[PDB]
Amino acid sequence: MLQPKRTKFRKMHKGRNRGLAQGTDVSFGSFGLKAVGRGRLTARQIEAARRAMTRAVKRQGKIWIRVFPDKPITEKPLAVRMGKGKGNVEYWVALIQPGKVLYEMDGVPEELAREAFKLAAAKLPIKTTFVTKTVM
Amino acid sequence: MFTINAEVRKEQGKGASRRLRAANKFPAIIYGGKEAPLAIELDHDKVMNMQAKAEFYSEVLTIVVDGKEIKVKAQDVQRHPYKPKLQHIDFVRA
Amino acid sequence: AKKVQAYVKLQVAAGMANPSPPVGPALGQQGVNIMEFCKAFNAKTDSIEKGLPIPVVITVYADRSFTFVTKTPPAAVLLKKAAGIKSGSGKPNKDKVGKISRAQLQEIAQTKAADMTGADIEAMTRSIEGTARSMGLVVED
Amino acid sequence: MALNLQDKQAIVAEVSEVAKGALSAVVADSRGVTVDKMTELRKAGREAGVYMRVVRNTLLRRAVEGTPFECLKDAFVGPTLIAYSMEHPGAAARLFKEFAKANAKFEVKAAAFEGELIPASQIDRLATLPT
Amino acid sequence: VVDMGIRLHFGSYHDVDSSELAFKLAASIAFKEGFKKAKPVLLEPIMKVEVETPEENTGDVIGDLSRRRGMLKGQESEVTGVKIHAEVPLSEMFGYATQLRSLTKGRASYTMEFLKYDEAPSNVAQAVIE
Amino acid sequence: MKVRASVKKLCRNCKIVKRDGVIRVICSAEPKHKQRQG
RNA sequence: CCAGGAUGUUGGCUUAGAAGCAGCCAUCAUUUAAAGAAAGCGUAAUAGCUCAGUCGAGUCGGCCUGCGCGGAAGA
Ligand SMILES: [Zn+2]
Repeated sequence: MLQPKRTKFRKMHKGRNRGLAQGTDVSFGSFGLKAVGRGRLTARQIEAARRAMTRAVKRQGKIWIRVFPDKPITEKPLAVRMGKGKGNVEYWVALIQPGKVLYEMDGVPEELAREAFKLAAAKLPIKTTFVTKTVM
Repeated sequence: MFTINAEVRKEQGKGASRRLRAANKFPAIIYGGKEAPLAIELDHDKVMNMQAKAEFYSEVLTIVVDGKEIKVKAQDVQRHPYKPKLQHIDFVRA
Repeated sequence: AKKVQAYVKLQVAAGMANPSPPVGPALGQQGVNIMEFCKAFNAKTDSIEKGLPIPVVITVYADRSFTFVTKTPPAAVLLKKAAGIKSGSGKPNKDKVGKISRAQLQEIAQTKAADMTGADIEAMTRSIEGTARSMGLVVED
Repeated sequence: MALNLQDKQAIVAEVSEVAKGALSAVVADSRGVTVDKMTELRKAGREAGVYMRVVRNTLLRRAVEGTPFECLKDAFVGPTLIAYSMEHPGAAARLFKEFAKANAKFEVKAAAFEGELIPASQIDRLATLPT
Repeated sequence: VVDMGIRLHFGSYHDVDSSELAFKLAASIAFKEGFKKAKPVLLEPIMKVEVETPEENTGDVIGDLSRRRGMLKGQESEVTGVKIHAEVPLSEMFGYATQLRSLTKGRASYTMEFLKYDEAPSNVAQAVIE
Repeated sequence: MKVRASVKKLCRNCKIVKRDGVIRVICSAEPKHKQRQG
């Protein structure tokens, strides 16, 4: 999966996800999957979403991952009293703001593009929209 | 080439800008040369279809405001956070 | 010139007179005899030359025998002894493989006097030069 | 689909230019016929396998209109097929006549031999003309 | 082990041995090594099959043979019936006898003769080793 | 037929009809394409 | 809606056999109003289905958005 090979810190606070997103336009490929809803994508959701599109396109073209977890999440198991120290990291998520270019694709037709991202978007928790590279 | 009917704005600020986006309109500005900037309010739909063409960002544009054709050029454009709409476009006198 | 009324077509060559391994009882199970394919068939086949896969209609009514009129064979049979090699293409288009030409297959597809549309000896002539290049072969026309 | 304006102007413009030089243009009904029959009719008229083509009453109406022609609307009723001759004697009426091998005539609505209109009762008159 | 040509090209004898017993054994190990070294493969018996099945169950017998991974050679017409010729692994003939009589109420019958040995099908080549 | 919230047109002979207030998928080439609860 | 929906050619290689309809390629030409070296089903290979002149003015489906539908089964 996708996760920081090294971090200056192991744990991190809650961190609220407010405001819009930065990456809204595609600057690597001709197409790509854009986000519309609000939430967070885990390493599993991202990886699983990659396999879908990457599989729907056989072994041609190229895909990019504009997003990245880089955010540890701690959780406490069952039969555990509150407190007693912060929980332990179980997985890493990535804050996705409305307009975050999730993935991108290039080297394949426009029709095959939607189909690819269509099977990948179904893996994503939040809604998404298909976008095409625009000039300026 | 691309004729874009425009009208000088009567009030600036995000407050007025928002009221424009709630009526199929969006804020704009034409700067450049020795002339002073001019607030402009272009139609959403109209410009929404004109920007769809790559020739809109390449070829020169002709904005008609108060009976005046100013040959400008698309400098920059701000698109909606996630919807296929426009927020503001900057034009340069050329 | 009328409608559907039996008209199969399965052969391997003009030499094999009523074969068995390739087809056999397959050329006669509805109204054709797996024996008379030498009487009416070679009624004039051995009078010319046997070596070109020539198919033929059937046309059966109910009068035992059949009145099938043999006609011009495929133009592909002319790509093994009239165009060049008999086979072996190696690679489809990754290589130009072989190559025909103008003069080639020119007076070879002209002999046809029972097929081809339009007598224009220029439009119906080049009509038998497309496939000769469709198999990766080059055009020396 | 359909044909664009500019793409339709040529179609009619062509059938019209060929009607100004056509020495003949017989009209008849060809419904229930097969390709083997159509081809046979084409092979008889010209070894080129090109002869007798089906066209709408409109494409023909404005084609026969684009050219100084009158009194032919009656020949354009429902299924219509034209047969013109740009070269050689337009006496090729015997070919189709014998092809239809019909004891009647109706099918061969009308025609225009050498700029001269002719009904259906005259299709036989020309089909019986000596060499 | 069958269908193989063995050649001898070099050797030698030594200080005490050199006996019919010595070289008899010397030949054993040489063969075992070679057979395992020259890409081994199975050889199953292929049978020539002639299936008479009405004139109406003919097309049904063909399709059944095609599924049995057989290879049709051509069908002969006999009376108001048909005789289908084809090759099929005695291995895979497995139950054709009855599967054929089932789709014909017994109408059909068939004869089976040995024809030749051919190289097995990868999938089956793995199940043999044990 | 197979009932499930999701209903689509598999083959080209599919038809999305509404009866009484429930989306259905009628077919005339494959009984398996019959759906319900759309 | 009633129609037509062809010809070179079963295109060439491969194959038991592939002919639009396993699969590699190739995808020109043709008589035309139009017909792809072929959409889906179907054949063991064929066959057989079949999608892409009349009638006389309306028809086709993407975008943004309002209001609804199914998704929704507890004592
Ligand atoms: Zn269905």
